[PDB]
Amino acid sequence: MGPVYVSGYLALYDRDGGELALTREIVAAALPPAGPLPINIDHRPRCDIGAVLAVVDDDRGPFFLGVVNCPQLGAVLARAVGPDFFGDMRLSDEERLLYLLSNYLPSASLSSRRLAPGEAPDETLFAHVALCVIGRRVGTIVVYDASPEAAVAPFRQLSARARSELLARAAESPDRERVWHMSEEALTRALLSTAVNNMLLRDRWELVAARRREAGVR
Amino acid sequence: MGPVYVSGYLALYDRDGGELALTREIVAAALPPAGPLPINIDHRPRCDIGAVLAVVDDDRGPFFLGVVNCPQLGAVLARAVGPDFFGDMRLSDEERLLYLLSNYLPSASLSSRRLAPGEAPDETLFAHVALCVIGRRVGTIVVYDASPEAAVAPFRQLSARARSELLARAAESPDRERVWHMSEEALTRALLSTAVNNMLLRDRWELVAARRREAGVRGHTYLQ
Ligand SMILES: [Cl-]
Ligand SMILES: [Cl-]
Ligand SMILES: [Cl-]
Ligand SMILES: [Cl-]
Ligand SMILES: [Cl-]
Ligand SMILES: [Cl-]
Ligand SMILES: [Cl-]
Ligand SMILES: [Mg+2]
Repeated sequence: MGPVYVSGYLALYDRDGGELALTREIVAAALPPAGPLPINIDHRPRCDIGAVLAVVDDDRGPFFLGVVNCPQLGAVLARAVGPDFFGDMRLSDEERLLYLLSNYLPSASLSSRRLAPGEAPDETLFAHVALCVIGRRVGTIVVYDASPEAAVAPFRQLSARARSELLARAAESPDRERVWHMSEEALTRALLSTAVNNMLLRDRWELVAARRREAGVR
Repeated sequence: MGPVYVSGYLALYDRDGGELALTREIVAAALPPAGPLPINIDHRPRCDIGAVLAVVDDDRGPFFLGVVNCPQLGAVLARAVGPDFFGDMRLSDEERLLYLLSNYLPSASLSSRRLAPGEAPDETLFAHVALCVIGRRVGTIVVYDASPEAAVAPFRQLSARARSELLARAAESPDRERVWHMSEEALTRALLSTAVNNMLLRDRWELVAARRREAGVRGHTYLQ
């Protein structure tokens, strides 16, 4: 059961504030990321399920494209759905996973390293990307799909130029063919943590729609 | 880690349409139940965590009291929450569990046997009560507490007769002291399942508040 692709803005210039805001200089200084930038769930360690294949400096913000390739992830989500969730649809295991992910983990969160005094930011700044329900930064929705082309397609304001650099760099990433095997039991726990930690969140589908409208997805 | 009690209306007469409505006649006919009704998580099979100790036909609808006593539930739920989840609060283990359950599974859903054509509703009609996020029926919020009389107290329109009858029958249930073991793994799976199956639900907390008003529990306010 082959890989999944995920993409989206990691931040949108001029939209946040305080601790959250990302600057053009800093973003410019921080690309290309120096090392593999893993992708995990809700910032948990020991919970890597993929990696950023490329990040690009689009006009509106830094934009990324990721691979998530963890066979158990599909097992665990498919096991959880009840028998009538899909009504009379017949879905491939790939399609089901795409839908469940999309709706279970619809946002991303970039974490960065703390800089020491006077220390100019460089390519070591970005640490990883977490999938999560709501990211704190404006417009941090993700799209998941079966190809990198389909994953980026719904981002209407992503420049053509950035999209081209993005896909090209991603096709050359060393991580692109990789697999993350993970214990079913540890995944089930991570994902239950997601639900329990967001169980009290109010108006979640309204905030997701808002994040989509921010990112420029229909 | 002890038992906890759960209670609420399984339906309110005249408050649902079509498929969902339970009439007085159906309830009258279906009580008391032929055998003990298990409590499970969101209708999943192989995940019983308790049992319905008694059901009564209150004026407004059928009302139940149940026990939940699955020892691993507290550990699984507590393992799930982030470490600053409770901020500064000092809570017993039992208080943490009741809070987490109350908010994770705030409703109940009475599941019925599907009848064959020509088959009249009887004492075997009721199959189980599932704990869940929002039940399809109006007014099916539940209350969890450390004792049965406390579990039932917030339902300010439950008749005193029904309330006394409820507690009496529960006091003589054979399930009163049972325990329901599950492996951690099987329980984590079942709880994740509720999350997945309910992830698409819109306005759940507004619908919770509405279910509270419907059932006659003093509605939770947030004015302070
Ligand atoms: Cl890159
Ligand atoms: Cl964030
Ligand atoms: Cl362009
Ligand atoms: Cl919502
Ligand atoms: Cl009974
Ligand atoms: Cl229901
Ligand atoms: Cl809500
Ligand atoms: Mg498609």
